[PDB]
Amino acid sequence: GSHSMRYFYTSVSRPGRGEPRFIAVGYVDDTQFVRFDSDAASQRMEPRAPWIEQEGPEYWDQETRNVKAQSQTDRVDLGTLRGYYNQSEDGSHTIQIMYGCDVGPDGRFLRGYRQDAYDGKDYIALNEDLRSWTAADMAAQITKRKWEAAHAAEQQRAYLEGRCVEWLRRYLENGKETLQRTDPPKTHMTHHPISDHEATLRCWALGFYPAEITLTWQRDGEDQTQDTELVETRPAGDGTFQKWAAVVVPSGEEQRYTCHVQHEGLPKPLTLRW
Amino acid sequence: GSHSMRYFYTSVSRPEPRFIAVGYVDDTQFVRFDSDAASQRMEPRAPWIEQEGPEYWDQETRNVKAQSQTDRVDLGTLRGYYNQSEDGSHTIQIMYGCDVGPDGRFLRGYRQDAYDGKDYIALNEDLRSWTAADMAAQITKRKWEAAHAAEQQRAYLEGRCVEWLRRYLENGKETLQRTDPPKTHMTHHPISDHEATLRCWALGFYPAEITLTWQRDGEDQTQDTELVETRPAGDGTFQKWAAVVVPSGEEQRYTCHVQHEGLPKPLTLRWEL
Amino acid sequence: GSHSMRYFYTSVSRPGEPRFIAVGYVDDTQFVRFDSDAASQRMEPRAPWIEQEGPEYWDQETRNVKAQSQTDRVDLGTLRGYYNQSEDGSHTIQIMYGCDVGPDGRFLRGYRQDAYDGKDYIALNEDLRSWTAADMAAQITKRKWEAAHAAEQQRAYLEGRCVEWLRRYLENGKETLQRTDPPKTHMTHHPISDHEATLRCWALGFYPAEITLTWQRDGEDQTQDTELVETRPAGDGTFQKWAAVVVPSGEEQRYTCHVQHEGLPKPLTLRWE
Amino acid sequence: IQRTPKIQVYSRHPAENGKSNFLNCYVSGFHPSDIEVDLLKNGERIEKVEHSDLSFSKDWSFYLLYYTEFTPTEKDEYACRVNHVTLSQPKIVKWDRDM
Amino acid sequence: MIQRTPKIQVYSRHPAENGKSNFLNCYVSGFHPSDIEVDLLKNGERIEKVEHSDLSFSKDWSFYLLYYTEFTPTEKDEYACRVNHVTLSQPKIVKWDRDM
Amino acid sequence: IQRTPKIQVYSRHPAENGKSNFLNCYVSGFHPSDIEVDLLKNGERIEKVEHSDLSFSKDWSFYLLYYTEFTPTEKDEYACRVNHVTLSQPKIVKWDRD
Amino acid sequence: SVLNDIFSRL
Amino acid sequence: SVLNDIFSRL
Amino acid sequence: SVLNDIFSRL
Ligand SMILES: [Cl-]
Ligand SMILES: [Cl-]
Ligand SMILES: [Cl-]
Ligand SMILES: [Mg+2]
Ligand code: NA
Ligand code: NA
Ligand code: NA
Repeated sequence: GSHSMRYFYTSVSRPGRGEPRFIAVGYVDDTQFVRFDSDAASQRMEPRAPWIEQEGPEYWDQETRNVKAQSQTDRVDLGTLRGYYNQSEDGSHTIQIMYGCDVGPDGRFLRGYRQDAYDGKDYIALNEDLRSWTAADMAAQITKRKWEAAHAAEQQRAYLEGRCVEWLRRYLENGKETLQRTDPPKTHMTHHPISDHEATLRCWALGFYPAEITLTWQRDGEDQTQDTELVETRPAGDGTFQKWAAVVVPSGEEQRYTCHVQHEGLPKPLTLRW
Repeated sequence: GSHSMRYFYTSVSRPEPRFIAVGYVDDTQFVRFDSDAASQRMEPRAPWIEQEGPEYWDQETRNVKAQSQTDRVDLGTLRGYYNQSEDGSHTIQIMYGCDVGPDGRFLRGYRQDAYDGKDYIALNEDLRSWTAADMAAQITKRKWEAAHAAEQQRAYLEGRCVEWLRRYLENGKETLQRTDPPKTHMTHHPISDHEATLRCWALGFYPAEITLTWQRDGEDQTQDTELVETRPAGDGTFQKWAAVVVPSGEEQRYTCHVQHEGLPKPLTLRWEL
Repeated sequence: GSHSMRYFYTSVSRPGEPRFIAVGYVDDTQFVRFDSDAASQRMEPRAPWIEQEGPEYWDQETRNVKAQSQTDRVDLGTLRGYYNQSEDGSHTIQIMYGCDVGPDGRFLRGYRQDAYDGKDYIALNEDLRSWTAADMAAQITKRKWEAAHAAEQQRAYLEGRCVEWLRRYLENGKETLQRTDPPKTHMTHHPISDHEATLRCWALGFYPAEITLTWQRDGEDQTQDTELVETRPAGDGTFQKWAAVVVPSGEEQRYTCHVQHEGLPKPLTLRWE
Repeated sequence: IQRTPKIQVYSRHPAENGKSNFLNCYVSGFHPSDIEVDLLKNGERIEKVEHSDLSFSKDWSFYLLYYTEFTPTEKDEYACRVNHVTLSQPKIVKWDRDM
Repeated sequence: MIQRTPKIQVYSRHPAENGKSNFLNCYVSGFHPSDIEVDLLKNGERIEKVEHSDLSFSKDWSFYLLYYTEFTPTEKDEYACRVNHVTLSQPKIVKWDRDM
Repeated sequence: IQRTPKIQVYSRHPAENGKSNFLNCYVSGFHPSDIEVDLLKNGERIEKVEHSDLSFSKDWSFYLLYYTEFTPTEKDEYACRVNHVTLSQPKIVKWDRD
Repeated sequence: SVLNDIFSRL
Repeated sequence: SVLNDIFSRL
Repeated sequence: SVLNDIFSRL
């Protein structure tokens, strides 16, 4: 019932002192809908989902202006942090931002996020109250003091509770056929012998949306966690996701084991046997 | 200036069956659904349908999947009815749709089914009664009469079918209401010192309906003539040729005649030399 | 902040129907084409922002571009006989026409000019009331178009429909047509001998194609031993160009390359490092 | 119960050596619908071949168009190789520029 | 400073069927920094037309990318993904297994 | 009149060995418009080549862009081969990434 | 637009 | 939008 | 729609 919008900004400095590479992506739940790439000749926020193409030129103008504005600040901060930490001129460094908002079923604001990382480590983060920051050590402490004095949190909070939520509700309406859908997983089980004494049972879940899913094993109806493997949920490349779980079993005892699939698109949880 | 909409559903059992649906307006395919192409969704196959909203594609996907599920069951039931081996493959096909005249009004409707390539049941022209094959189709006819399926099928054919056909004809007017005339020429192919083959070509035409005939001295020529099936070029147009075997030196007694909707007057071709 | 629309028509006879190709540009962006060889026989979109036009637009553009090509086809045959040109050779009629608008969207200038076999044939003068014609057959055309008041009709198009639709295109395609991608620049060095070397100044990824690359030596314009290549399309809607100068060895840093482009706040100045 | 396929092999546009074109194999009039169709170049299977969506005629028999982009020449031979449950061994139909 | 070596999965979009067209996927995730080299291989040779998703990252800041290309699996052809990253001493090869 | 083609061969983006790019052959300044243009990979004709719609400049001379996606390597040699009525033999222009 | 009233044959 | 008044040259 | 208030970190 709840839904989320998230933006992911990446600024990567290039060797020497060249202009950093900046990429932004926007997601609603597990569906990407926009991108910006400083290496593209367009230099514009671009649509990446069909239900966003209906936004007019004032939208794309404003999206493009505001992401470049962030990228130009991140580019300067990369230079400053490089000098702050004495990081050699031959070396690449990264500023990342994740931010966005969650809405409930009624479309009301639930929670908001705005957090930054430098070189893969937490740098500064807006706390859940949207009024205070958690900052790392050293340079980020200067940032936290600077942002407190500038009342940045008030401005970030206004975005997260206001425009962020307003526009997520609009995307959820305009892309409702895509975003409010649930595709249940298509499930099957395979059998892979490994010796005369043992065999691997693999439980498959394919073509599901959203990505959240739970696969578990049981033996004789008791939870089975030993000798089990679980792959990271992975994208099929068509808007749906894949996952499998496996267990190594003694030859002849395959029928003691069951696989259990929990997913929002299933009327009730599934059980599979070999 | 009449037009037709047709849907063609195929279900093929596999030792879950493969299901494919295609939709046509006249000779132009505009939608498809495939069971093996995952993200199982009715997909556009013509640019003028792409303008339909995601709600349209949802309902089409839903309603086409609903028929495939019923066809899937019926395939199993017919396999048991006819004691057909479990390692064999069998087929259920449906063709249906409607015709409208130039005023856009209903002309006629169709709904007919086949099992294993033979007529199974068909809606009669009155849209009130069924013509059914023997054995299992007689049970279907009994069931469909009791369920008043003909009334429900007639409502679709005279209602939604015609209504949406008129909508497609307008949105896709540039391509659907067009007539690309055939580009014609004749070739010469000696087969001996006494005989030769004249071949009359028609290329790049739409719609597919065309008539190629041969005459000799202005009289109809049927003996020693060959005609190939009208074939798609792959670009949305069609091709055809007709041939006749003529005694050498008599080529110019023969004429090829080309009738097509895109031609203001029928064409007459004669070997040039 | 001026803009232009241009159409380019080419008819090329074949040793039988001539090949006719038309293309439309707004500034440096192509947005339509017609090709007599294509199966559609229709004006086709070549830019994203023109696809939103309805069936009446493409009907009208198809009819008007084809009407011109049919007259060009006849005129090719007439000029062929006028000039006694052999039936196996190939000949060309080209038309360029279009209009320029200022920042206020109003008509600045218009063009309509024709060439036969790559040489000026007849052209509308800047006043849009008189013609400039080549010798021989074009003098007949000039007399005929004066008596038919062709210039009045051509002027009406250039000041009316041409300007009106250019404005519409600039608005519908504002995101790409009104953009200015500044050039990315760098300088390369290419030794020639112990006495001389080439300095090459590159400009990449810019739009519109209009750009000025010049060289100075100690702040004085440098015209000798300089070369400009024709601006070339990168294929993604941007353009590329470079300027070169031959310099004495050791004096590379006395020379500066200067880059002017609509997408640059101030002109750039590059010097070898 | 079963129907063996008709086969036509032909180019989208009239052929001229050196010019890019499309090679078509039109299979029709067959039942059941499962069929194997390959476009051959000098006897070898051309890899990237596309096909139309399965449809059928008024008599219920199926038809499919198989096609790939090709550039004809004077020496190169092209063909369509078709196999079907009605065919004991695959049928080879050579592409003839005049048919 | 905090660098992370990539996780790699090689798989197909749809269950593999010899002779049917499909998509070969190489999903790289859990890595940092974002610069990475990913090639899809057919019988040891680089496939020339490969597309990839737009760079994104997870809540833990690590990046992920999907690289994909059309392919037709056969019984004989061998497919793999080749990945190199500053955290990898040498390129890592993960072979496509239709059972995984 | 007859005008011989000018030929430039170049990549869309700065060439990097092993990264996908586009190979361009831009022919301009020619007349008449009929022209043969092939992109070569190690002397063999590339099959994928597309080209822009025929247009012309103010002096009526024609221009065309022929292009194909390619991946530059260190060993592979790329070239543009152009024939025209003004040319006694096809002119080969090799791609130089500089 | 496809039909929506689905008839089971048996 | 292209021109619509077509002038024969000869 | 992205954020518009841009904070310099240092
Ligand atoms: Cl980071
Ligand atoms: Cl000319
Ligand atoms: Cl006049
Ligand atoms: Mg490494
Ligand atoms: Na004469
Ligand atoms: Na067979
Ligand atoms: Na020549």
